[PDB]
Amino acid sequence: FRNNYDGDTVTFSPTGRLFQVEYALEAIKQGSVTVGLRSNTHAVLVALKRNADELSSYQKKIIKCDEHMGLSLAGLAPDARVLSNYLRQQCNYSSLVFNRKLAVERAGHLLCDKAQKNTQSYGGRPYGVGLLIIGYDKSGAHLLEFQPSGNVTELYGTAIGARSQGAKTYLERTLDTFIKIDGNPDELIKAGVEAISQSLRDESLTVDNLSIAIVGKDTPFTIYDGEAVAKYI
Amino acid sequence: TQQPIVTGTSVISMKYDNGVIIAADNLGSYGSLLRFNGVERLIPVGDNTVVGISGDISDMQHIERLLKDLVTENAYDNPLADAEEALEPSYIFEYLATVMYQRRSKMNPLWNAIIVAGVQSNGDQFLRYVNLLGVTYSSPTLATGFGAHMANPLLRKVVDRESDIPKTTVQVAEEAIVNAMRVLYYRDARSSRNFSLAIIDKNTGLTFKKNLQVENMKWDFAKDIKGYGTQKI
Repeated sequence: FRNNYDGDTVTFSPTGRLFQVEYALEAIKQGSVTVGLRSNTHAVLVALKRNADELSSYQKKIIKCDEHMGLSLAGLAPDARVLSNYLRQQCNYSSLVFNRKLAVERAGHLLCDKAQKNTQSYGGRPYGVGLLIIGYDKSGAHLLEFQPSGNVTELYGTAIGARSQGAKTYLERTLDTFIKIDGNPDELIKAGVEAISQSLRDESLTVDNLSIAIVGKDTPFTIYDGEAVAKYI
Repeated sequence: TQQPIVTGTSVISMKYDNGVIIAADNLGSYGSLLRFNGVERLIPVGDNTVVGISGDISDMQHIERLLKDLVTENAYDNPLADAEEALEPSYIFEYLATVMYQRRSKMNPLWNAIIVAGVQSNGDQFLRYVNLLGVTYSSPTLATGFGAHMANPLLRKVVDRESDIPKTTVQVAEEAIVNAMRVLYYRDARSSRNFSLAIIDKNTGLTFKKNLQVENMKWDFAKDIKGYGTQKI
């Protein structure tokens, strides 16, 4: 068991499991925590960036995909780059060909299908990264959770990475409050920072440690780093 | 590269205060042979868009099938396919424009001139032209073929600039369209008496009228015309 059935993604275990996919899932858990949440007017990403040394920079975890869509990552950053690039192209294709901003729901379906092809063919490997996609389209604010198994889920709020369960239980309690935060971006970010801090343990949220992103009704997807997020610590 | 065999003549259109009107006759010509008399050259897409097509009929039927596929494909994994994520006139057009320019760039055009008439979700009128060269343009009145030479002059007397649109009613707009179809029946040798007319109104929706005929024609003066100069009887 396990030993014999985890050599490649093309092999089912005797209980119907896909261990290579499950090992890829484990790369996300080792990844640094990031939180997503939304109301009816805005959607917010908050991420805890990780460094190597005190001499090193903090690995950026948020990537803009279009003016109305973007995502945060936990796991293999190179794989997030590939998937975010694909999403950038799909968003771009929709605009050029149909003059239409891509629905966040359709973006989720496209990621699912792209991840799935890597879980059924020989020689490849699953993607070793998880993604939280936020956006504002023709049906309002949206937040998605992408796992490299191919499973994509629309949520009000969630978290991924190490110790992400803390932030997730907080949001699960705070649900009725933060969903009502309409027409107030600062207050949604506060609720996102209070959630991300639930997953802390090692350190405190410093100025070059924290990264935040916001998208909404009259707000293009925009990333905040450094002194721009000093007012939230 | 090709040559058109079975052809449709003018497509004419204009916008009015609350929407757009578009008309085209029911003829499929074969050179100077008036071959087919039951050809519908207005293609409705959903409840908000009508595409009028002139030129090669074999290509028109191909474009017709592309539009049906667009509706099908749009409804896939789309819970809001008949609401917020339904097809807009602008999406239909941009898709067609893309195809028309790519085909001309491959030296293998769809040998047509297309007018997409409709109403966007926000209530705005949509009226835009595209043809075998991939050339696009918008105007308060649009027409293809002979309609460009004879209908536009008459339709522009009603709506000469943007500011004439809110002043123009459905009744006045429709009468102007119907008069233009009579004028084209007088002077276009590839025209038919029978035509279809479509109104797309931001309040009253899509009104499709089939089996219209040119009426109230002036011919009586012809009896007084004898000879070609000097002949009296």
